[PDB]
Amino acid sequence: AQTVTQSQPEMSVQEAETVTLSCTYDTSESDYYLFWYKQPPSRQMILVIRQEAYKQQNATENRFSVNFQKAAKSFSLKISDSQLGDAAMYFCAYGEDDKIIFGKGTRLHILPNIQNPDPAVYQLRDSKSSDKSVCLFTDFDSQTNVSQSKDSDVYITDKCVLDMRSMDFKSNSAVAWSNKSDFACANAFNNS
Amino acid sequence: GSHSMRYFFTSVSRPGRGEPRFIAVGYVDDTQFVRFDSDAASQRMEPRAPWIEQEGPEYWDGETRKVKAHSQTHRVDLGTLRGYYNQSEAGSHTVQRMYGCDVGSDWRFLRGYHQYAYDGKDYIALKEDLRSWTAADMAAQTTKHKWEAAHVAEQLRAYLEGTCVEWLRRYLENGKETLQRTDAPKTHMTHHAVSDHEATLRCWALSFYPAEITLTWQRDGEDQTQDTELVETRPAGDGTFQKWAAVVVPSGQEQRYTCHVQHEGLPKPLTLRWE
Amino acid sequence: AADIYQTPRYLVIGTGKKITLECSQTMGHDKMYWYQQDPGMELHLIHYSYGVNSTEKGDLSSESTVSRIRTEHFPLTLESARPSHTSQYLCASRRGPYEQYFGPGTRLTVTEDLKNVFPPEVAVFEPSEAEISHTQKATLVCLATGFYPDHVELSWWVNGKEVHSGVCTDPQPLKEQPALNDSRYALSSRLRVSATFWQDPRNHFRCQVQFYGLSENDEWTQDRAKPVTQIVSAEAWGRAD
Amino acid sequence: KLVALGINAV
Amino acid sequence: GIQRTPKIQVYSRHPAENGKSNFLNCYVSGFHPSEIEVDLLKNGERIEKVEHSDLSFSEDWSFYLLYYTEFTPTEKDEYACRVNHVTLSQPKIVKWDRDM
Repeated sequence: AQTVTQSQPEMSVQEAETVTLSCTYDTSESDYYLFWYKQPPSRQMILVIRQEAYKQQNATENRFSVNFQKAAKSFSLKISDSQLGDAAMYFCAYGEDDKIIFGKGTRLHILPNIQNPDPAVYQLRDSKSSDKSVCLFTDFDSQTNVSQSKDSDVYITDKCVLDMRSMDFKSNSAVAWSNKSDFACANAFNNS
Repeated sequence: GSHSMRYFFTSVSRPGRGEPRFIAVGYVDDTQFVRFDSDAASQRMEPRAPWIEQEGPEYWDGETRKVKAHSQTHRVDLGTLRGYYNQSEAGSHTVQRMYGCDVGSDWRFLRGYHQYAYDGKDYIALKEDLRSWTAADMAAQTTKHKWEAAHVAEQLRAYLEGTCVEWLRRYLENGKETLQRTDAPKTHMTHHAVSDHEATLRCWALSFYPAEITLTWQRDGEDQTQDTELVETRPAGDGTFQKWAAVVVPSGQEQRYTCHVQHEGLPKPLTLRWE
Repeated sequence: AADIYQTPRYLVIGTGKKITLECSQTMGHDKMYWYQQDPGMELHLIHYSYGVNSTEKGDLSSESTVSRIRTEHFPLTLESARPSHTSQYLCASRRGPYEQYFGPGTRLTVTEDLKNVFPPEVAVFEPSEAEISHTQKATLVCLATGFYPDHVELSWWVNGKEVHSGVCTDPQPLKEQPALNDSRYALSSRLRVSATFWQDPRNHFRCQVQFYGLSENDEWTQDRAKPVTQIVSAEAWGRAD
Repeated sequence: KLVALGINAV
Repeated sequence: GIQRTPKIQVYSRHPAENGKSNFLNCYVSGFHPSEIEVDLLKNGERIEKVEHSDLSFSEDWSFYLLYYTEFTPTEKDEYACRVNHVTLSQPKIVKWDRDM
C-alpha cells in the first residue's frame, strides 16, 4: 500500500539500557531503501541509518543498529547504551526514486539515573519584576507520573531533566503556578 | 530457449505545445505486455498481453508510480541535455532509454543492460560488468561522473541480477501458454515473370513466433546471394511475424533454385522449391 | 553541517496572506522535497522535484505552489494562508534514491488576526530557603508568560555569560487558554546552582527569552507597541540572606 | 516489473 | 541528431482473399526522429479509422510503428500507404501489392 507503520507512538528507556523501536512497512516492490531519522527538540531531521534492500548485512552506526527482515517487511532500530541526548522523535522511512515515505514517528524518552532522590515541593518567590509566584516539584526519580492540571487556572509543566555537569549531578523537576483563587505549593503536586 | 525482459522508453519534447510526449513499452521476448502513453486518457500503465492481467491493483499502482518517475526524470533530462549540447529551446529533441535482462533456457541469469540515447545517438550505457559506464561524448562524461558518484550502476545491477530476472521468470510462468510457444512458419512460394527473359521467385514465411528466422536461397544446392533480396522481419498484427526473400532467375531455370527456412519452431529446416 | 538553508526560521502571518518560504541548497543536488510536519509530528509530502523544471505535486496542499527554475532554489508559495498552514515546513534535497538532507525548517503560525500576537512577560523566581537548607543546592525558575505565537528561545546568563550546565527548559510551551485557537502560551525553565554560588551577592543571574514576532514589514495601529521579534529578560542577584 | 531505484537525472 | 528516413512495407495480416475481411498493414521502420505521418488509402482516399502500435525502437535507436485497419480486398480496389517525414522532400506512396 506504500505505508510505513510505527505502532508505538511513545517509548521510554532507562538511561544506559537498550531499546528497540519497531517498524514494519508495506510495498509492491522488491527494490527500495529503508531509513531511520532522528529529530531532536531542535526539530532538525538527522539521518541515523540507511539500509539498501539488496544488501544482506544489517546497517550499524555506533550504538544504533537495524534488524532488517525483508520477508517480514520489518525494520527495527536498536539503540544500545542509551544516552539522554538520544531523546527525540524517531522516524522509520521507505524510499524509491520518486520519494521517501515516513512513518508517523515514535517519541523516545530517556529516563535519567538519579543517584540520591529526594522528592519534594518547594515554593519560590518572585524577585519582583513579574506576576504569579511558583512552586517547584524536584528531586523525584525518573519513573514519576507527573500528571497535568485542570482547575482552569493552575498550570503544571512536563518534567524536565537537569545536569549539573561539574558536580556530575542530575535531577528532575516540574513547575506549577497560578495566581487568582487559591493555591499551596504543598499539594498541587504530591497529591494529584 | 533463452528469454528476455525489456523496457523501451521514448520522451519527445514539443516546446510550447505541452509536456514532452512519453511512451513506455515492456516486452518479454517478442511479446509486448505493457504500455504507457502520456497522451492516452488513463495515465496508467496498461496491459497488452493476457497473462499480466492477473497482477493485482498494487502492481498496477506501483508500475504507474514508477513509470511516472521515469517520465518526469526524462523531462528534466531534456532540459539538461539541451544545456550540455548548447542547443536552442527551439525545436524537438528525443531521449530514449532501454534496459532489461536475458536468461537462458533453464532461466538462469545471462546478462543485463541499460542504454541511453539522445537524438538517436548513443549517450551513455552500462557495460557488461554492470559496474561501469561507456560515455559516448564529452557531454556524457558529466553524466558518467554524477552516476558513478551516485552508484547508479550498483542500483541498476541489483535490479538486473535480481528483480528483473525474478519477475521475468514469473512472467514466463504465468504466460507459459503463449510465451513458451513456437509458431512454425507457414511457407509458400510465388513466381512473377518480370518479362519473358526473367522471373522472380518469392520465398514466404508467415505466422511465425518468435521473430528470429533465417531465409536463404541456393542455386544447384549452392548458396546464392548476388541477386537476392530479403525484407526486414515485420509484425503481422496478431502477435506473429512475416518475412520473405526473393531472387530473379532466367525462366526455365526456377527448378535450379531452393529456399531454405530455419526457425526454432521447425524440427528440421525446410527446403522450398517452386510448385 | 549540511548546505541546505531555509528562511525564515520563524514566521507569524495573518489569514489570507500570500507568503513564500525560501529553500536553497548549494550542494548540487538534483532532487528537492517539501514536507509539512503538523503538530502530532507526522511528515506529509507537499511538493517535490526531480531537477530543474520539475514541480511534482505531493498531497492536499491548500493551496501551495513551488518553482524550480534553478538547481539551487525550491521556494514554496502559500497563496492565501490559513490557520491549518500552521506547521513546521521542512525542505530536503536528495541524490538519486539516497537519504534526504533536511534544512532546519520554517516554523509557521497563521493567526486569525495579528492583534493576537503578544511578546512574553518574563519573571525569575528565587531559590527556596527550604531547598537550600535541605539539598545544599539552589534552583532558580524562569517563567515566560502570555506570548503568541509559541516561537521562543530561552537562555540563562550568569555574570554576563550564557550557561548550559544546570539548565533544563520545558520541551514546549503550554497553552494558557487550552481551548482557544490563538491561545497565548507559557514556558518555564530551571537553572540549578550550588547553595554557595547563589549565596554570593556578586553573582548575577538573567533569564533571557528571544521572542519571534511580527515582521518589521507588518503594519501596526494598536497602542501597545508592535510585538516584533525581541528579547525580554528578567534578572536576580545572589543573596546571603 | 520496472526499475524502482537508479533512475537519476543525467 | 542523426535523422533517418523510414523503410516502408504495405501488406495484409492474413493472405488476401477477395471478398474476405482482413487487415491492411503499413509498417514504418528505421526512422528518426519519431514524428511521422502515415495514412492508409483506398483508391486514393484517406481511410478514416486507422490504428497504430505503441512507439518502440531498434538496436540503433531507430523507431518502428505498425499502422493498421480492417479492409476487404477486392480485385479492383487499390490500397496504398502514404508516409511523410522530415527526411522526405515529398510524401512517399507505397502501393499494396498482394504478392508482397
